[PDB]
Amino acid sequence: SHSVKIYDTCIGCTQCVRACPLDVLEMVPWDGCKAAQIASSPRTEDCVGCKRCETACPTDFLSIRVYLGAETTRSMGLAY
Amino acid sequence: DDFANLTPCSENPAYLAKSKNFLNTTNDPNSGKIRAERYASALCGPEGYPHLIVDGRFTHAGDFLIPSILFLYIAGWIGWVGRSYLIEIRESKNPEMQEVVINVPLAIKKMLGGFLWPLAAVGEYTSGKLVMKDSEIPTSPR
Amino acid sequence: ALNRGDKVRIKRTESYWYGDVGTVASVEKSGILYPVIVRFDRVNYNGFSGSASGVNTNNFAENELELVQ
Amino acid sequence: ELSGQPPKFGGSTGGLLSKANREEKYAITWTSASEQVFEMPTGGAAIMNEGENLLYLARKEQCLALGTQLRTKFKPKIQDYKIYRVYPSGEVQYLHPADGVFPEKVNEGREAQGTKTRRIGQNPEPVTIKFSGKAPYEV
Amino acid sequence: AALYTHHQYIAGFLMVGAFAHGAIFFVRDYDPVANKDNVLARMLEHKEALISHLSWVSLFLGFHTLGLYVHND
Amino acid sequence: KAKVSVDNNPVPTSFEKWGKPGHFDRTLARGPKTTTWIWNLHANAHDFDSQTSDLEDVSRKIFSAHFGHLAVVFVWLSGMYFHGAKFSNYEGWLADPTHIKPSAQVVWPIVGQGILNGDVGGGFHGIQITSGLFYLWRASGFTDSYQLYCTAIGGLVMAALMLFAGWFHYHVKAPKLEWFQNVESMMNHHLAGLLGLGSLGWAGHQIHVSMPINKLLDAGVAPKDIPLPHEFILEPSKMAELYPSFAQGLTPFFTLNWGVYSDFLTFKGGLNPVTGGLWLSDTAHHHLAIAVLFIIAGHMYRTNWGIGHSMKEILEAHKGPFTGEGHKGLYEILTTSWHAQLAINLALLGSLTIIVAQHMYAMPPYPYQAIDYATQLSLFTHHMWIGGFLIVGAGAHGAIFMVRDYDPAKNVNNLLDRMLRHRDAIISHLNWVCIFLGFHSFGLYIHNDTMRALGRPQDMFSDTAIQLQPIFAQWVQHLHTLAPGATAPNALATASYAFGGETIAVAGKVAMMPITLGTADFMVHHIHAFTIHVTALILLKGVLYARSSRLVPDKANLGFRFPCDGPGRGGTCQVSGWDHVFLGLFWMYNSLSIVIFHFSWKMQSDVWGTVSPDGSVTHVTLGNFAQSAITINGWLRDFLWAQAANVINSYGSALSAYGIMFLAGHFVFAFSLMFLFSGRGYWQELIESIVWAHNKLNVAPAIQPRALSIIQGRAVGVAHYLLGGIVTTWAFFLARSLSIG
Amino acid sequence: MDGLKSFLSTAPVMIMALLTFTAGILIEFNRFYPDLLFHP
Amino acid sequence: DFLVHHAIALGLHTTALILIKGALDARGSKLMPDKKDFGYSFPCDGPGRGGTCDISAWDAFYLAMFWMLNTLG
Ligand code: CLA
Ligand code: CLA
Ligand code: CLA
Ligand code: CLA
Ligand SMILES: CCCCCCCCCCCCCCCC(=O)OC[C@H](COP(=O)(O)OC[C@@H](O)CO)OC(=O)CCCCCCCCCCCCCCC
Ligand SMILES: CC1=C(/C=C/C(C)=C/C=C/C(C)=C\C=C\C=C(C)\C=C\C=C(C)\C=C\C2=C[C@H](C)[C@H](O)CC2(C)C)C(C)(C)C[C@@H](O)C1
Ligand SMILES: CC1=C(/C=C/C(C)=C/C=C/C(C)=C/C=C/C=C(C)/C=C/C=C(C)/C=C/C2=C(C)CCCC2(C)C)C(C)(C)CCC1
Ligand SMILES: CC1=C(C/C=C(\C)CCC[C@H](C)CCC[C@H](C)CCCC(C)C)C(=O)c2ccccc2C1=O
Ligand code: SF4
Ligand code: SF4
Repeated sequence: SHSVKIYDTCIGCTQCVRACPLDVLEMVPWDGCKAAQIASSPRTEDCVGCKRCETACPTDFLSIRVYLGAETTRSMGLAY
Repeated sequence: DDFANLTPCSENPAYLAKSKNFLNTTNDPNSGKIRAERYASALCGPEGYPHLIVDGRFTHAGDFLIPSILFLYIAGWIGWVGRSYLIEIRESKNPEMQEVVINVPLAIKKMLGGFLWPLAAVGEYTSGKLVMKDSEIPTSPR
Repeated sequence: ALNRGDKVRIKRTESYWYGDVGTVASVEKSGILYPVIVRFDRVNYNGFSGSASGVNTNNFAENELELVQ
Repeated sequence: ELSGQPPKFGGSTGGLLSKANREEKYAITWTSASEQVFEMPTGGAAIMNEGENLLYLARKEQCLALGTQLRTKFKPKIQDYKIYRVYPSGEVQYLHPADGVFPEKVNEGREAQGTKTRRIGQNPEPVTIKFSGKAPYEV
Repeated sequence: AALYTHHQYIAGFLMVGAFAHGAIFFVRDYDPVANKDNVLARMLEHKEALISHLSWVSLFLGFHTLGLYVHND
Repeated sequence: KAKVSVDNNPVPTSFEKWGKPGHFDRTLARGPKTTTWIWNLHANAHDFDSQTSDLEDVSRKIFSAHFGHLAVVFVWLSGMYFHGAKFSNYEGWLADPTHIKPSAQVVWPIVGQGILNGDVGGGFHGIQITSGLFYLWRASGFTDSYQLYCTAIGGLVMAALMLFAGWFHYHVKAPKLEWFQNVESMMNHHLAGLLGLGSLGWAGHQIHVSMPINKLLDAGVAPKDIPLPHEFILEPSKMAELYPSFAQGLTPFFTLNWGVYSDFLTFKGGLNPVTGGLWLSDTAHHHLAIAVLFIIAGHMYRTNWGIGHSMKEILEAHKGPFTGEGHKGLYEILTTSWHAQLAINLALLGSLTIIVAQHMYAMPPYPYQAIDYATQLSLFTHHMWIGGFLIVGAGAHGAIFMVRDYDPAKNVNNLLDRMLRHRDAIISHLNWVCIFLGFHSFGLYIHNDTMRALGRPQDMFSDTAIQLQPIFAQWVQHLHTLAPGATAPNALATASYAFGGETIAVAGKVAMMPITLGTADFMVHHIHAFTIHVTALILLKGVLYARSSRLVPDKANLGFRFPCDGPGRGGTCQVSGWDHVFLGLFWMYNSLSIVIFHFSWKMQSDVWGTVSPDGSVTHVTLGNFAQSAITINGWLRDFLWAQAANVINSYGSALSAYGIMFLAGHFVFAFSLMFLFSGRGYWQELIESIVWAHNKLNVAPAIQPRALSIIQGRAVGVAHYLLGGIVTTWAFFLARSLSIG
Repeated sequence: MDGLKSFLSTAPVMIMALLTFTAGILIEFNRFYPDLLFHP
Repeated sequence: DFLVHHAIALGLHTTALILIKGALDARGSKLMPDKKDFGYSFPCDGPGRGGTCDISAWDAFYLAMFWMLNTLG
């Protein structure tokens, strides 16, 4: 499956979490930003790689990246 | 004795044969004759058409040099007036709006001052504000 | 060091405004990895395809910015 | 086990396939306050029963799209929908929401996963980890 | 004619491949610290100037060449 | 005492918003930050649905913009009349129509383009025109240039009237939404008051004006001696001596003794031997009957007196076993969404334009139109391309409706729901038929090509070999040839000689002759079928899957025009309906290109030509279609290379402007490939470097330049591609047809 | 009016006006002095 | 021959422009500062950040191949 990595420039804006259509991301308490929350990717085995999370990130470049790796049935989005 | 493969159009049999049937470009019936007499000065190949030589010699300076300065002056004029207008706009608290909606007074004022673009360019280069330092310019990661 | 109404140059080396000049909008208390907030005149590439504009603000650490004023 | 009456639907050719009976499928359950009509993620419109409704789909993305439609396209907001994964062996795995709290909001007890302690500009060069089975982000 | 066309096409393919595999080298096998401040790393220092002046020369050729051809036509 | 309901002065007339571009859109209102703001501005302008959520305001904007397009068309028509009145040889051509080429464009001699002012006969120099305005004007009873000038002045006046009408009906008195929704009254008025009344008025014009003038003209009377049209009205004896029944007045009309008018209201059929066009009496009875039919039809829908059917009742009453609710719910769809109406109207109008192009050539209405091969080819190809574009637009705006205005709540188990519920079977069966047609049609051409290349002409699909005879088409041609005898006893001759019969020839050229069909005709007609079914497949898949699909289950939330869904799921490039339209444009282009190529070659090879006094007919290309059009090499050699000589060798003559344009067509096409083959990331990086360059000299623009968006890149590529290809074909056809006599 | 003045000064109107002026200059000059291949 | 040699020069400089720009930007650029982490040949970075179609160095080679073929023609 693909790998979703989140770096320390996240500001807890939750935009990446809301933009995720397959419910891969989540919010976990943190202490490095004002919101005291950081994104997390506990269910990367369901990610397809649509890059909506990257599209929604407001920080300079991205605090979240998706690297496409091994393709499974879930990752390839196959209904058959 | 250069261009032994080229001949003056005055004594070129092909050019002379084909020059009596020159088409009239404009409504003036003499345009063909004027072109025929004006093209007899240049050098023609065996096909009867004039050729241009740009080796740098001043005998053929009409082929490339005179038009070269003529074009370069106008191009420098346009570039300089555009650059100066852009720089002046950059400090108006909304440069983009004045970029789509042209400030016609300022635009024409900069237009009328472009004939001194070489002196302005050399003055800017000497003053050091023509070229920005490499440390002040955004660059992509290496 | 950096405070309100400042003029600083970016050294993130991957930011869109690397080498650009921005203004320090505000700074906050400690405990934040990148407490400085800097806004820029030019906008970055952020946004969906065909978007009208981008984003003209970001957060930086104190070691990634150099004073100009 | 899973309990619920299927919504009133005439069926369509965009429904399940052999994957559901061979590999896996998904189920979504929600309590509608009143009977109404909702757009099938597979095409067409279906009337959903008042009370508990259960629906089978082929992909998790379709189930979550239906859940988003339920949450955002009805004045009485449907917040109790649950999405499970159904295996051919009969085992039911509960997927969404993970802990009864929507991921859009922070909830104490979750463990950070996939979080790096460095900026994206501090990743190592490939040449330092070549001939290894890793990637610059993976290290 | 066949020999000229054949070996010229082969040369074009090889010249494309050289740049392709050089780009691969830059992606994979280039160590910035080892080559710090030498010619290889210094190429990337004025790469923007390279691309800018190369764009200018390409445009300068194309504009005034297509112009001459269209004028003659 | 009317259903009229308007609002007074809803939008004040002021100039301020002119100086603020992008006022309509909130996204573009705050000002430009990147160059994209420019491209968005010119793209979202006339999209009134997105600007506001009010149906009434959108409808008012549509009404005003339609007034504007009418004004533009009026200006164009008046300009055509003016340029035909002042800068044309129509008066000279009228005296000698068989020796002088029509011409209405004259070129200023400035840089040598005066060579374009070639001699069109009669001592007049100018561009030959193939739009066919001269034949239309002669059929309309035009004899003097002053009449054309007056027509142009009237057209300008009417264009000003339409502009003022738009301004008034929007900025001052804007109709309410309920007024827009009186679809029954609207159809009543447009069917009776527009089509029926217009056709009746044209029939009156033809009978009272066009018949006497054209009867005199075809009889050898000089154009300068023919009485002015109002003289026939002012002196009815002049009309009566041309047609004896006019001596009986209007008494036979009201007494239903219509046979009296048989002398000038005929059912001749065929073509006029003198001019090669249709009989004007046939067209007079035709347009009169059309007027009667449309006026009768215009009283169908009940408006204000309870007499007439109601559209909703008819829609809700036609429902069967297989459809459940049937046509129920469509009335609310078509009375609340402009996009559905636009789709239906676009499809029908495109099909109608194709019908027009297909039906004009076989039976030319205008005098001397058949004898002018260039005019025939130009008119046919032009209206065919128009129809194809309109059909593609229908396929586009239908998907737009499906994405935006479709509401599942009000469409439960109706016909649209069952569209969305068995769409997969539709698309699968359509894909199969497209593949089967492609194989069993194009593989025939490839098999013929290989058999010919292998020296096995006896194994080919040819008339001298394995034959594919279109027996059904030949049978229907035979049936239509026998129609004047017994099936339509009151018809003197056939509807068109294309079906069969005698060879109508004007002057020394063939006006129309029978068009036989063989193996090549069978293969080409089935190729057309394959291309059309494929274009339908693309557009129908775009419309049906616009809302969502198995790959993307929430496509409608992304919108109608989005580039992709990302590299996830293996890659989701071109999943929107807009991309389906972008893909269908190419296939429409291919299909229409094949159609026009087939028409041109068949007409040149088996129809057009010259007639010797002995009666023998020598065709333009000596009938090589039946033996060459069965292989792709035949199309390459005997059609493209062979007929491109007249355009490649056009330099130094009046036709040189075509040759230039021909090369121009070959250029932009290639240029378009640099948008379709590439992507925007590379161009963005190149723009980054160039921006660094302009920044070094402190000349960087305030508006940050950005590479074109993915959707914009695709649009630019397809637009320049179609432009290049169509310009190439236009130049080729015009240079070929203006050189085959 | 102010709005008309602002609209006339927008980018497309300016660029097309300048292009028309330049085109007119060139066409007139070539009308009076054509076939100028070089400075004699 | 003068015109065609200058056209060939245009083609050579343009193909070299494409190849060199791809090779230099393979390491990274403003649009993708971390291209090296994504390998030599990857599809895109999604429709975000304005759209990133044909952004890999492999895609630069793919574009340069067409110009090579045209110049050889
Ligand atoms: C000395 C020659 C040489 C060598 C040893 C290599 C070696 C390599 N190259 Mg390279 N390359 C070369 C020349 C060479 N290349 C040239 C001349 C070009 C320019 C076209 C390229 C362009 C190139 C690219 C763009 C890429 C490589 C890559 C690679 C690496 C792995 C992938 C690969 O090549 O195998 C796999 C090769 C293939 C699958 C090619 C199969 C395609 C076939 C041959 C096409 C045949 C057409 C068809 C049969 C025609 C039928 C005709 C019929 C109808 C009559 C490998 C290190 C890849 C890389 O980065 O990996 C690290 C990569 O992305 N190369
Ligand atoms: C005939 C087709 C064609 C043309 C004209 C161009 C032209 C260009 N390409 Mg391109 N390209 C093409 C096909 C073409 N390409 C194809 C098929 C591919 C493969 C995908 C590429 C791949 C490619 C790449 C990868 C790159 C280019 C680049 C360039 C530019 C380099 C400058 C140059 O060569 O001449 C100068 C340009 C011209 C002569 C073209 C201008 C001609 C017009 C007519 C001038 C007048 C403008 C006109 C009047 C405007 C009217 C508008 C109005 C009517 C609406 C130039 C804009 C490079 C670039 O950007 O360089 C900076 C670059 O990086 N192209
Ligand atoms: C007899 C009545 C009548 C007639 C002739 C028309 C005619 C027309 N309507 Mg219409 N309409 C009518 C009643 C009528 N309407 C009623 C009652 C309603 C309310 C329910 C509407 C509501 C309506 C809408 C909402 C729209 C139209 C539109 C149109 C135009 C469509 C474009 C077209 O056909 O091109 C053919 C064009 C012409 C033939 C040019 C005709 C130019 C003028 C306007 C004709 C005036 C003729 C008049 C009878 C006097 C001449 C008689 C004598 C002096 C010779 C067309 C001109 C569309 C539009 O915007 O167009 C303005 C449109 O969107 N209609
Ligand atoms: C009666 C005809 C008609 C009408 C009223 C509309 C109305 C509309 N269309 Mg539609 N359309 C039509 C026909 C029509 N269309 C046809 C025939 C097609 C098939 C090609 C389309 C394809 C289409 C698409 C794909 C889209 C629309 C959209 C729209 C909406 C407005 C946005 C727009 O296009 O403006 C802006 C218009 C432009 C930017 C056009 C300017 C550029 C054109 C293409 C240049 C044309 C060049 C010219 C032919 C030759 C010049 C040569 C040059 C050298 C001078 C609006 C509802 C858009 C939408 O979704 O809105 C809801 C949209 O995305 N239409
Ligand atoms: C004539 C030239 C040679 C053509 C021969 C080809 C014939 C092949 C198919 C037979 C036509 C059958 C139409 C019956 C269909 C018909 O009678 O519909 C009747 C039925 C609706 O019946 P109801 O009485 O319920 O209808 C209520 C109506 O009022 C509408 O609500 O519609 C359906 O069942 C739809 C299913 C059609 C699904 C099959 C579609 C076939 C698509 C391909 C068509 C191929 C021919 C195309 C060439 C024009
Ligand atoms: C000043 C200015 C600007 C900027 C200008 C800048 C920054 C310019 C920078 C230039 C640089 C850095 C380098 C320039 C190099 C020029 C060279 C190498 C010239 C070579 C000339 C040759 C080879 C002459 C050749 C022969 C010369 C001879 C006279 C005959 O013909 C024959 C022939 C053709 C052989 C802008 C862009 C901002 C705006 C402009 O309007 C003005
Ligand atoms: C004339 C003459 C002469 C001279 C000559 C010369 C001097 C030559 C030169 C030549 C040259 C001078 C050539 C060169 C070429 C080059 C090229 C062709 C290049 C290429 C490159 C590339 C391909 C790159 C790549 C890369 C990269 C990018 C990175 C990494 C690395 C690499 C390298 C891989 C003589 C005296 C002898 C004699 C007489 C005559
Ligand atoms: C070349 C190219 C670009 C770069 C092209 C750009 C930025 C367009 C530049 C247009 C210039 C600025 C103007 C030319 C067009 C105008 C309509 C000309 C108007 C002329 C009148 C004013 C006279 C892309 O952005 C792109 C994006 C996606 C796929 C392919 C491509 C692509 O091929
Ligand atoms: S979108 Fe970016 S900044 Fe916002 S929560 Fe997600 S990772 Fe953090
Ligand atoms: S290549 Fe372009 S269109 Fe395709 S998925 Fe990537 S960004 Fe989207």
